[PDB]
Amino acid sequence: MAGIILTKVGYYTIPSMDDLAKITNEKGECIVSDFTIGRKGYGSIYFEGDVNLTNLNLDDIVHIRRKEVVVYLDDNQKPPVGEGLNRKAEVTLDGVWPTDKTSRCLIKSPDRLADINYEGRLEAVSRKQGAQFKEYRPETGSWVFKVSHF
Amino acid sequence: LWQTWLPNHVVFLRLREGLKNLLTRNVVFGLGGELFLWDGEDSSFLVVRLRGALSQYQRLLCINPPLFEIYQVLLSPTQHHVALIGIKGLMVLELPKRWGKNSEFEGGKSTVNCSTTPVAERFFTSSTSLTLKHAAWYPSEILDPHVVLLTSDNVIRIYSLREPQTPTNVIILSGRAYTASLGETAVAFDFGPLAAVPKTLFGQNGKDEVVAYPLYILYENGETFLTYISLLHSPGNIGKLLGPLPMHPAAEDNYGYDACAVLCLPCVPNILVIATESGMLYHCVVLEGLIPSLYVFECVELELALFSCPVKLHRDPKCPSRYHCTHEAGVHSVGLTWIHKLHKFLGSDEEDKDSLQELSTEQKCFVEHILCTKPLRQPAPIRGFWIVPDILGPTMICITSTYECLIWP
Amino acid sequence: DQDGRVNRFYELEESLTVLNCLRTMYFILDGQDVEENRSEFIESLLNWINRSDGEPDEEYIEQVFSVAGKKVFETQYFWKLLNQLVLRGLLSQAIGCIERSDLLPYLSDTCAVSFDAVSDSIELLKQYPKDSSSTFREWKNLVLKLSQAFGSSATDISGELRDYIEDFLLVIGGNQRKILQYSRTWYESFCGFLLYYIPSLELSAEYLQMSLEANVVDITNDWEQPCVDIISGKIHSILPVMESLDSCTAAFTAMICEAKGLIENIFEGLEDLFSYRNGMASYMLNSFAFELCSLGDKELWPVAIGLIALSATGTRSAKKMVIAELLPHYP
Repeated sequence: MAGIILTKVGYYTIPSMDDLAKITNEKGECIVSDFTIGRKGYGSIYFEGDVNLTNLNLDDIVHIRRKEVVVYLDDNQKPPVGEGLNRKAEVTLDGVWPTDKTSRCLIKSPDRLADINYEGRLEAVSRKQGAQFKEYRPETGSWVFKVSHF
Repeated sequence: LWQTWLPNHVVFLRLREGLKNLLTRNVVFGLGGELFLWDGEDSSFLVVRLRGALSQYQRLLCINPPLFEIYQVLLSPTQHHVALIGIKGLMVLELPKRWGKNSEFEGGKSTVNCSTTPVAERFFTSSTSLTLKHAAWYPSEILDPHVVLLTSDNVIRIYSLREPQTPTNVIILSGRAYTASLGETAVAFDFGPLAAVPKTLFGQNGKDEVVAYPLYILYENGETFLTYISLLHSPGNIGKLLGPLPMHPAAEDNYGYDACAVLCLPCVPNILVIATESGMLYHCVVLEGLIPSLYVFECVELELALFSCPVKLHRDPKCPSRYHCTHEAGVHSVGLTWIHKLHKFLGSDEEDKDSLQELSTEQKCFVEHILCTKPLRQPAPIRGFWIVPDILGPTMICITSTYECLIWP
Repeated sequence: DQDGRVNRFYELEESLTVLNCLRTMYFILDGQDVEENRSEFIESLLNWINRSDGEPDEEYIEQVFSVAGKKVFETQYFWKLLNQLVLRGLLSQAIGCIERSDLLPYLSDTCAVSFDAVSDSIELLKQYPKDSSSTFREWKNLVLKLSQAFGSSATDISGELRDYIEDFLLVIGGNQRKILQYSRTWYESFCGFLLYYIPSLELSAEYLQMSLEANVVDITNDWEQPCVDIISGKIHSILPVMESLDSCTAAFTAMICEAKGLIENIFEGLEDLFSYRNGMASYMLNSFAFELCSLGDKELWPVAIGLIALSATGTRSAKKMVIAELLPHYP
């Protein structure tokens, strides 16, 4: 591969890592628009616009977990806002459901989720973290929200 | 009678003039016939004698003052130490000795120096963003004083004053990330009353009964946990955490989110009060199971008894069936007149739940808005709340945002 | 209001009291505990208690606020009548009886310490939780704190007023011993227990027992024993007696008791309804219908026929026959 490192199981990119290789130009620079990095079954991060993936170690930078995501583990190794992956992005986290305090089961029923207005809860959880809620899909518990940077 | 002249004492002018120059605030505590008022600007206590003049008071100085703001003060069970509780630290002050016919500190000197010791100082400087969410004393009146600290890392640590930098016990309950489980973190805890428990509960043997205290832990999302603490027999790293306690009956709104305060009333079976930022108060009976469950006997909406503010809960020194709630709108008193109907044998089986349900349909608690702090422009929370226990009638002291001393009744 | 004989009024109120109690105990929480719905329950309970009997009748309020041989209001009477008010949830009146004599007087002057107690106690009373079982959990907290503080403090008042204030705070805190002490009737005790001690019906069994040890059931009125029965689980065997008080009420009572599933048709066997074959409720309803047919009021005939037609049991043909025989008598 021409610079990019991604080996953690379950992770992928759109375009695929193989496609990113061929996109690399004569001077070895990988610039792509609308790039996505995801982990099958847990979520993904969509970066609208052009980004320079040249010599980025995505294994060390991007971390997608259940109901959680991290980009750049420490602030010291983080580039300024607008450069690298520290920029505007749309995050999707899957398997996001509340737990019934009586049965201790996950609440996946759309009607039940509308009863407790889980969507409004996720709007609040987004603002409190500096993000803007976008939508929620009960069938898969997909919580989509935009972030100004990481 | 001090109920008459205390609001005119100069200490409130002093504190009021200190204004012109998050945790819920409580800058006052009482001991004997004395009232202690934390003066943030001078990092000292102003002590007013209520029993036995408007200008007279003692100043108890910190030999080594705290540099972080003190939000709450908390007298120890043995009453020889005061916890100075802030967001960015905790400091313990040792009270000086009394002597003289009036039992004044150090014979009535105008100013008395008090020894202080910081607690868990490493955790608040090493991790800059680590904050204190809740603190209390281990309830024992016999053992060395121990403070219990819940920090923003979702960990509870217990410290002896003999080793204030090294926890005697740690309870891992399990910000760089974006997360949907933002409420899976502890915001408060409260100890229940003394209980005798089998020594086998802590892994040791002999079929012998030991002293322990139930520790109830409240998550922001409203979930509750329970563990029994014995400073002698508990392991250094406590892992026998029970919960989340199932909450019965099933509620359409799942009892919401945004829980902010918990109180264990001193009764058997234990009864928990869970308060939310929206003004919801849940009265929960702890039913024995090995995981116990909660039966929400009733719910009270303070928004109706008059709302997005932090709510603080206070026990009543006289009656286990009464507690008080402080918020930006003032003080509410809540009387659970049905507490005395619940017997000590109650369990968590179906027939017990049905009996509790049937009983809740013919019993209701008494809620009263006893003090109103609502402004004419932006509401402000109170700074102090204390119930002076007198058998001839409890007197309540409430210090407003401007250090006005309201007394009830 | 429109009457020659008021005996009917009394009997109907009794029937109402017993029914209030029945609802409060089986028709709100559906087998759950008070936490399931603190608001509704306490509302019904507080209602049941304050409609059963008249006392404390305002004819008795002035009775003591008049009697002397003592200094102002400070004899066993004032306090008994203050505690009584508290035990019955009558907090408003309770407060009133205080702001009546020595709230600010004797206390704000004599002892400034107990004045603060007697005052912010009235404050807690002003905010007794009736919706959140959480708020109550914290309420009893502030109350027990108040009672401890006052408990050991500056005694600048009379030897009697001292305790007279402690007891008031104990009762409010839920002290069982005290709740029983200042109770005139078992239902005052039971009510108090649920309001200030522990709000759990899992203890009703015990509450009732203690209550009855303090004050026996008053056989003067017909509602007390039935209420005791309700509370203590044995709902049944009331239909015949209610049938003696009023056939109609008894009929529909049996009906709703069947609706709840508190009574059912155990029979398992003769081509007709008016028997023990169907329910006990079906039986009582059909009986009422037949009784209505001889009343000669054409307004109720639709009720009679409707009652028979809607009878949840019996062949359409059986009903056909019954109507075929009744209708010709329609006035």
